[PDB]
Amino acid sequence: DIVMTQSPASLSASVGDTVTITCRASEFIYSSLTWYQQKQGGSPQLLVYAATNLADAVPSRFSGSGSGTQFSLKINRLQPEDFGTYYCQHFYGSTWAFGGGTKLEIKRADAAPTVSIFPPSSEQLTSGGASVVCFLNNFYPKDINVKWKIDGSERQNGVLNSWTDQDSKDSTYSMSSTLTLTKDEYERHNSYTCEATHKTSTSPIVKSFNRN
Amino acid sequence: EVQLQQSGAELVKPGSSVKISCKTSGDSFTAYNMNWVKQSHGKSLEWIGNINPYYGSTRYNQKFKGKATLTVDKSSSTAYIQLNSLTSEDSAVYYCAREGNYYDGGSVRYFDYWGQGTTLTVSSAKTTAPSVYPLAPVCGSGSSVTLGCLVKGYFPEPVTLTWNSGSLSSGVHTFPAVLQSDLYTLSSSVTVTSSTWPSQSITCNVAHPASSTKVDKKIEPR
Amino acid sequence: PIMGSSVYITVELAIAVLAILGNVLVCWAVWLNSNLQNVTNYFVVSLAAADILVGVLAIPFAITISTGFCAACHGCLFIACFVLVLAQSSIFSLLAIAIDRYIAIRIPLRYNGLVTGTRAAGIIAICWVLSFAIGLTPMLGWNNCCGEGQVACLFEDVVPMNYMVYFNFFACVLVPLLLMLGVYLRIFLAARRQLKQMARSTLQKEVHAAKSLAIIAGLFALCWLPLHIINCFTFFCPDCSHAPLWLMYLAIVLSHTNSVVNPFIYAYRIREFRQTFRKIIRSHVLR
Ligand SMILES: CCn1c(=O)c2c(nc(/C=C/c3ccc(OC)c(OC)c3)n2C)n(CC)c1=O
Ligand SMILES: [Cl-]
Ligand SMILES: [K+]
Repeated sequence: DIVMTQSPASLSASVGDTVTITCRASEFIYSSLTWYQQKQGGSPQLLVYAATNLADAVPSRFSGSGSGTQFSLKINRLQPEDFGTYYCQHFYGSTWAFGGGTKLEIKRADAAPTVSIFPPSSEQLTSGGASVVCFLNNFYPKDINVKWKIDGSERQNGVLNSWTDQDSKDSTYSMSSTLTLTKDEYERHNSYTCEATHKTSTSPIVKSFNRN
Repeated sequence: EVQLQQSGAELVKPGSSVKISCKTSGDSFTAYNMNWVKQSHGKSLEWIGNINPYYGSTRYNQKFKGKATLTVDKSSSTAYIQLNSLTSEDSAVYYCAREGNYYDGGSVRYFDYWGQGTTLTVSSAKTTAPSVYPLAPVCGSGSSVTLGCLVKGYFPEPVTLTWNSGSLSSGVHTFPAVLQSDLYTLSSSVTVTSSTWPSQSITCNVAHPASSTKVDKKIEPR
Repeated sequence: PIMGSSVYITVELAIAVLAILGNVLVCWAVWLNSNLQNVTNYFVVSLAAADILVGVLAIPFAITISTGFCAACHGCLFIACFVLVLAQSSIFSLLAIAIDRYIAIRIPLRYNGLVTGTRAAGIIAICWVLSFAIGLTPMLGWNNCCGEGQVACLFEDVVPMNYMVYFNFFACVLVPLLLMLGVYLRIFLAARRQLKQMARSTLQKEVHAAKSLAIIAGLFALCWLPLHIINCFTFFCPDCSHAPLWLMYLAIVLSHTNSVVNPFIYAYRIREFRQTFRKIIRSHVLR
């Protein structure tokens, strides 16, 4: 079955600048390729059909191009509304596929994360669980990495992560990391540390606590 | 303008089956193929298959042959899809979409109109209520202080987590549910000027409508 | 007559080879590209299929007939009359396209139910049979019958003129051609009205395509009409100087010309063909 290759997976841009997205077919599909737009919690909207044809009510600032294996969609003059995920899809032969998709995002000045660590609630200790929590808030760009450390020794085991999307206010990201151990085992070690490496800071930003 | 109206969210046991509706309206249902599309992991988009509603003939993607089953009821203008031996890999949003078609020398082909989509959630987990843990900072300088809430081990989604009954709104980040084993976990943070706490009360309000529960934990200094 | 004869004999074979290459490239393009395998195009093949055999057979026939060679009358008529069966299966295809395009654009919503692969194939098969019946009825017994068992073959002597004007022209060419006209006129004028007040974008696009296939039909008529209109004067007015041989040879060739243009129009007007023509020339000849 023909594989589509969409690039870039992600791309950030300010309102009112020009952008292009690429779709490669693993076989010659001539002009049989459609572009679609998906906003948060919406269905795909048909954007371009037949490689080069604007769907009705799509603004003229949108336009697709190409033939055979290489097709690009160009969005001329970005508007607030244009941010969202974009997919290509072929319609050659009897069995079709899509691209990986392309999250168009808002670009803003680099921001370093506000790291905050939390020991386990007495509530939770009481119930025989121990969860240590780390909040990395209001950072750009989205690329970040988080090590957990118990008495200096790294822990990979039972750590669960979550990510927000671009804050509607300041276009930043945020992230939550929850290290979870048996209460018995939380009692053995005495130092818990959350070690976050981002672009904005060359040495990793560290936050920690001791059971005093 | 064809109007596609799908069925509502389903929640079914592994091994079970499930039949999602797509009611077309205000155009010829039998004039054009009705396709299905699976959006999985929030980004990935697969083509499941299509049906020619006139002839009731089906073309399936190999992947979904022996999972998906495209039926059609012509009288009502309703396209169905049935999914069998459901496993957790099946949990995704499924869309019906109408395939436009004309001749310019070739057969032109595009999904022009799409349903609102339908959430299938497959789990053998039992309806379970959250443990809500308060997160206060370490004992012992920031201009603004950050406090947390941890909602551990509930099923199914969703919950509603608000601060001081919604009144406290600025400075809040509430994070997507991640599966912890077969249950769910979620977290929320809130930041406020140093003198706002512990000076003023601040409470984490969690509603789990699936277990008709409600829990308010006040963040208290350790 | 060593000089004048010769320009004809070449201009003919020139055209004969264009018709083989231009229309093999059509037929290849369809075999290759799925996007081209649709009902409308199976008829554009049945047309290419024919305009091919004009080059391979009809023109050689038209050249040996040119001389006035000797043959038995029945084995002679076949050479004379094989161009006629092809001319026929051209008009059947040209019409089948025009009606396919009527349905698709006037009654879009029922096109799916109505037009299908299987039916197109059967229609094509039926027409080819009629095409043979209509093409060589003079073989059936409506004919006009050096060496003692032979006959000097000249078209206008073995094929009867009343068959040529009534049953071939009026009946089998002028009628389908007219009601082709009726059909395209209704599509375009309907659309002109329909576009002005109101998928708007989609109609334009499937129309544009029709204008293309319509222009094919246009040229068929332009190419054949002169020759048929001569067959009328030659017959209906015997109190008229019979059209001279230079004007005769012109319209004989003008007709053969029609088997060449079809592929050039597909290229100059229709992207999906142009792209498949390009890709065949690029990948298979240039590599
Ligand atoms: C079916 C369509 N059609 C025709 O209708 C047709 C024709 N050749 C002639 C005529 C040939 C001809 C006429 C007068 C001549 O000399 C007085 C003559 O001698 C060369 C040939 N006609 C009328 N050919 C060529 C095969 C033809 O295809
Ligand atoms: Cl009508
Ligand atoms: K459209």
